[PDB]
Amino acid sequence: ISDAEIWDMVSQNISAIGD
Amino acid sequence: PWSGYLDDVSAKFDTGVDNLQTQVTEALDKLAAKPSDPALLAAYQSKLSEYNLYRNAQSNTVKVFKDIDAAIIQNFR
Amino acid sequence: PWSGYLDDVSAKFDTGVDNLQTQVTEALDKLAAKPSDPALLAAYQSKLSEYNLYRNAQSNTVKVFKDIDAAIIQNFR
Amino acid sequence: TPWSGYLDDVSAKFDTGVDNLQTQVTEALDKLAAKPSDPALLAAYQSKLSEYNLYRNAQSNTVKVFKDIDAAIIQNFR
Amino acid sequence: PWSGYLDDVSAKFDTGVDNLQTQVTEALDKLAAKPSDPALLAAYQSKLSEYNLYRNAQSNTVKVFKDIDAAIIQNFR
Amino acid sequence: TPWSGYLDDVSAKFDTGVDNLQTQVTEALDKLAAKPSDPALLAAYQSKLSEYNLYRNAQSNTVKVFKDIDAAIIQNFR
Amino acid sequence: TPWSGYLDDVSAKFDTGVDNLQTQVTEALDKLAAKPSDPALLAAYQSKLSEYNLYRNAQSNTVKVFKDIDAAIIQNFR
Amino acid sequence: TPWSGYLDDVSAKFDTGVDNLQTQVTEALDKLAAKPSDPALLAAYQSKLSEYNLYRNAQSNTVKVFKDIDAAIIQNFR
Amino acid sequence: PWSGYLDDVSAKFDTGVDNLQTQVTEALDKLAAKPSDPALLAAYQSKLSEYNLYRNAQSNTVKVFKDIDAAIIQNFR
Amino acid sequence: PWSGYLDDVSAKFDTGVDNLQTQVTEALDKLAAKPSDPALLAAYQSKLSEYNLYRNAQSNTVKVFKDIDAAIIQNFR
Amino acid sequence: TPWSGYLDDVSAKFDTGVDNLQTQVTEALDKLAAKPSDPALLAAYQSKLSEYNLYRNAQSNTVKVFKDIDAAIIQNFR
Amino acid sequence: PWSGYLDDVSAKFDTGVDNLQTQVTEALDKLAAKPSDPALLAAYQSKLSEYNLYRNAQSNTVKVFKDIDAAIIQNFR
Amino acid sequence: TPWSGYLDDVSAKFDTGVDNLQTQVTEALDKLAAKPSDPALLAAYQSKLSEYNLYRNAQSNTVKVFKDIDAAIIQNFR
Amino acid sequence: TPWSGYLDDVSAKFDTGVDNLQTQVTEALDKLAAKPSDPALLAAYQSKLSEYNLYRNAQSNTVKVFKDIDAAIIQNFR
Repeated sequence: ISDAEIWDMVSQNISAIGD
Repeated sequence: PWSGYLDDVSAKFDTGVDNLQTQVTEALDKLAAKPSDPALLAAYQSKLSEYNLYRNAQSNTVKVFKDIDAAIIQNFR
Repeated sequence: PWSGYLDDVSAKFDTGVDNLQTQVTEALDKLAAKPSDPALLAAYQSKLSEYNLYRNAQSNTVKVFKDIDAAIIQNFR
Repeated sequence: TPWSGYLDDVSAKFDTGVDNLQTQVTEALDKLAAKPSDPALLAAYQSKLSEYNLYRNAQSNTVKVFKDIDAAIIQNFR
Repeated sequence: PWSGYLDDVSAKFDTGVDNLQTQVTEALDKLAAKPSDPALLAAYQSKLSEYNLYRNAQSNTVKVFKDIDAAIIQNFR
Repeated sequence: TPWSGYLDDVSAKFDTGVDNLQTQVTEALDKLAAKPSDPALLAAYQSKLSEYNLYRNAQSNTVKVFKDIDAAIIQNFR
Repeated sequence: TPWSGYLDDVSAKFDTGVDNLQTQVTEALDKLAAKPSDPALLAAYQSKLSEYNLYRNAQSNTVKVFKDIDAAIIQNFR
Repeated sequence: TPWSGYLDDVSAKFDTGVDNLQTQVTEALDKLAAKPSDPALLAAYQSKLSEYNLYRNAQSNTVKVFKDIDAAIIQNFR
Repeated sequence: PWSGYLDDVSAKFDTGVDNLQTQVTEALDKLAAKPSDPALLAAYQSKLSEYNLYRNAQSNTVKVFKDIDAAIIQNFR
Repeated sequence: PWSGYLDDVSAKFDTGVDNLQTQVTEALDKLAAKPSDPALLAAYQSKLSEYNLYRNAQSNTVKVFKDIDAAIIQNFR
Repeated sequence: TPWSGYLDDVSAKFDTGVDNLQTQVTEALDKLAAKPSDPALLAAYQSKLSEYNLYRNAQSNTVKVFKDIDAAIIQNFR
Repeated sequence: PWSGYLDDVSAKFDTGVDNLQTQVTEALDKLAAKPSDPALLAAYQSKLSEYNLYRNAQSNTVKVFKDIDAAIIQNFR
Repeated sequence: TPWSGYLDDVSAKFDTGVDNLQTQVTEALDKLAAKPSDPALLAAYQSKLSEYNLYRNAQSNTVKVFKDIDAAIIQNFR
Repeated sequence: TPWSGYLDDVSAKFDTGVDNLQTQVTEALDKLAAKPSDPALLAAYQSKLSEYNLYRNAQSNTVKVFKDIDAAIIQNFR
């Protein structure tokens, strides 16, 4: 439970839908 | 097991912040699953604003006791 | 117990906080339910700042009463 | 009989100089006890409290200086 | 109804600050009535700022006629 | 039995005039040390501390001035 | 054994009043170098740092005021 | 014709040194009561208030030190 | 009339303050005439900034010139 | 060489600031290599935010540990 | 020739310590009034004003403490 | 040309701030030559930011050498 | 053994409970000079310095009171 | 030989307590003069500047309090 990982998941899911 | 008054106030906020942080991820992954609708985007936006405004309320409710107790200390003599 | 003059002045500003603490707790735990709207945040902000002003005024009035009767004791010779 | 000498005379002179300023401070604090945000009420509170502070310090200081004067007068009796 | 120099100055500012508070309340009511034009918000904000200016100038004057004569009576001997 | 003179009699009379100030200050200090951030506890302890300071200062000052009075009256009986 | 006066007594009363405040602040700093964005970490950081600030201010002001009473009462010896 | 001693002449010398400082500061305060937004008006307010502060403070200090000098001389008559 | 060591400084700055007093309204008139271009907005914002800079500079000067000799006042003894 | 209780506190965060400089420099370099993706823009905001947060946190630490004992040394008498 | 004593000697030595700091401050003032936006000019204003403040305050403190020393030594001649 | 310690530290940044002040104009006119690209707009903004950083660092360094020796000379008595 | 009169006797007797403070203050000062920013260490040094100040004041005041005692008792033999 | 009183000894103890604090601040400020935004010296700048500020305040307050104690002792002779 922290915020660096939620930033990471945002930066990952913004690309998970790109392809 | 120490928890002072400032920690006591933060205790009333940590349990609220944790729930919002757990549900914002459940909003984000659902949005990534099916982003074709705007309603789910609005729901995620509302959850994020929920999280951030509650966090900001926690942030300000502590600096407002900071100056109260500091002013007490200034007149503590 | 014991009561002089300074503690009576402090207790004069203790009847109000006796229910202001409960009211600010109510405002807090109703804010946590729906803080997305600015209404609850602003109401809590105002109420908490008014409590700040209340406690600061109590501190000031108990501090000023120190100097006025510290004059006589210091000027008792 | 409340005997009052010259020191007590000047102290009573201050006491009658302001009619009920101590009382005014008391209801100022009492009225601030329930509604501690009124503009005019806070203005009166601060003004009366500062006035009371000046009043009491001036009283103590003049009593001290009269102490000095009459003690110096008495110590030359020898 | 006792009124000293500090009291005289405080009431001198009070005469204006009370009517200005009434005006800012009326401006808030008008902004509530038509919460669309930002010019009404500008006028309300300006009038609230001038209200705070009145109050703070009064605070300053009551403090500066406090420290000066406190210093005068410090050298009273 | 302890023996107390006019200075000591005045000191003891003033000490017994107040009831439990020392233990009250100690207990308030204990609660403050338990949680040194409660505005209510901080205000209560600060009020007790100011009142106790006034008590001690007035006690010492009255003792000192009574000692000066006694010294002045006793020097002139030679 | 090291000595402790009344001033040292009250300072130690605060020091023993807080159980692990210094260690808590140090470990909050240590974890804030690793996972700073953590809510449960950063909020606890700021809360305990403010608590430590008020604790230190209370310690210094209490010892200073007790020294004030001590100096004022000791001035009356002579 | 009032009797004015050296301290009285010193105070009168301050009073005659400043032309209309009392009226100037009173009028500045009234102008703030009327409309306190003009930069020149507020600037005159601040300047006059600071100058009045310096006036009264310096005059009181000079009177105090001159009184101390005279008191030392008087005590040294004996 | 009467002028002390701070009155001359305040008037010395008011000499330049009056220019901006008469010029800010002039700039606002030009902005009102042609609101389309942002150049007038830039000029108006810069010139009100310089107005407030004059104000703050004058306040700082009078403040420091009061504090430079207040400290002496405490030690005329 | 010499290091007080503030220099070491500042250096405590220095182990991460250098790492984050290296990481953000690589982020810019890889963005320059290919900019046709929002993933890198999102990582850029994720990393610049962590940078600003480290810097502001270190500034807050040194400021609060200045004020922790500025008041204590003020009443050092 | 107007005679300057030890305190006047200290004040004059302070004045000779600074070459033209009074004139430097006046020039900072009038170039600031002419244009209070030149960065080097305004920074020079800040530095000169700070030097003026510290110099005046330090000179007053030194003359006052030397006065206190003279008072302490003069107290003991009788 | 008398020069104190604060004058020395002001001159420490005077030789730096002037270069950036004369370079900000040399960037602004170049931008006015070819406003079409956002290429050198970032360069201009960066130069201005570092210029204001010089300003603020100079402010802080002249401030801190005032209060420290003000406290020293206040405790000088 | 070096001679120790009644004044010396009381000065030395007012040392048993304060046996290790001068060296304690010196070592606390050394710790402070090692790193003058630790709030715990600096607070401890401040408390010890305050205790040392009150100790010096107390011993000096009581010895001068006994000064006055012995002088008043001895001036009567004439 | 360079004379050094106890207050001078305490000041020298502070100067030798910090290795090169004045020098460290000097190179920190010089380095920042050409690289204003760079990390690892800006934070170093603030930390060293605050360290120097607290150092100077501690030195001044310590010498002042020791002077107060010494003056009390000297005055208490009479």
